[PDB]
Amino acid sequence: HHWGYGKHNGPEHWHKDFPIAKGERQSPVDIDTHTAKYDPSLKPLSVSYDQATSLRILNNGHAFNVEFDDSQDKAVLKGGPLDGTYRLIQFHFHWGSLDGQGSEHTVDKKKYAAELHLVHWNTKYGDFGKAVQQPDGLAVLGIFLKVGSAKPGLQKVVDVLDSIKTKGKSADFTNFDPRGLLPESLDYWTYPGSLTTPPLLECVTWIVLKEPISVSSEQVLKFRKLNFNGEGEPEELMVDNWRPAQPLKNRQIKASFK
Ligand SMILES: CN(CCc1ccccc1)C(=O)Nc1cccc(S(N)(=O)=O)c1
Ligand code: NA
Ligand SMILES: [Zn+2]
Repeated sequence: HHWGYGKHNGPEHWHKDFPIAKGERQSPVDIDTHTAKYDPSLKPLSVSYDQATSLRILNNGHAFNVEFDDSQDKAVLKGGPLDGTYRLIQFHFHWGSLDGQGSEHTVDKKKYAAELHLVHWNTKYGDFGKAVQQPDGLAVLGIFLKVGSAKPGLQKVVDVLDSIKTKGKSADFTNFDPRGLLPESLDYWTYPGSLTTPPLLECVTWIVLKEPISVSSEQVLKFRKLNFNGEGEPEELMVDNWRPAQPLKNRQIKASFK
C-alpha cells in the first residue's frame, strides 16, 4: 500500500508515512502575483545546457524521468537566488486528466495543463543523495505548460513514450537538448520549499518561470496514455500526478521582475 495519486493513497494520505508533509516549507504553493515582492538584488538566472548529456528515459510509476549524466559540470544552473553551481540530474512533468488541471504550482489560483521540473543538485554536496539532506541541496526550475501550439523541442520525448508505457520500463534517450523546452523569458518567482513527492524533503530552492511554454493537445494526450501500473497489471492511466498547493506559512515569494 505505497503512496501514489489515487483515492486511497493520494496526497491527503502521505502524512501518515511522511509526517514532513505537514511541515513548514512544503511545495507546491499558490503564487499570489500581487503579494510576491520584486527583489532587485536577485540575479538573472544562468541556464548553461549546451553540453547536457541525456542518457535514458524511465517510467518510475509516478511520472517519467529524462535522466542526464551528472558525473561532470555539463549542464548547470547558477545565478538567480542560488549560491554556487547546481548540476542537472533529470527532468520530469506533472499533468492532468483534463487541460484545466495538472500543474503543481498555481498562479493566482490558476492551474496549468502541466508543469515541467528540471531538477538540479548543489555540487558542494557531492551527489544527489547527500544534497537532498540539506536545506539548499536542490534547485528545481519549474515551467508551466499550456495547451495551444506544439512545442517542437518536446516531440522527441512524446514519440518515445510508447516504449515506456508501464512502470519500470526504460529506454535509451541520448542527445536530447533540454534548451528546446525553455520559454523565451527567464523571469521567475522563487521561494524555499520541498520535493512535491514523497519523501517530501525540505531541500529545494524553487525557481518558477513566469512565461509558460505552449504544447499541443496531441502532445499532452500522449502523456495521458502512459500507465502508473506495471506490464501485466490492471491498466491505470498516468494522469493527475500532481500534489495540490500547500500552505505558504512563514515564507515570502520573491519576483525577479517588475
Ligand atoms: C519520490 N521521489 C523518489 C526519489 C527520492 C527518494 C528518496 C530520496 C530522494 C528522492 C523523487 O524522486 N521525487 C522527486 C525528486 C526530485 C524532484 C522532485 S519535484 N517534483 O521536482 O519536487 C521529486
Ligand atoms: Na502588482
Ligand atoms: Zn516534480
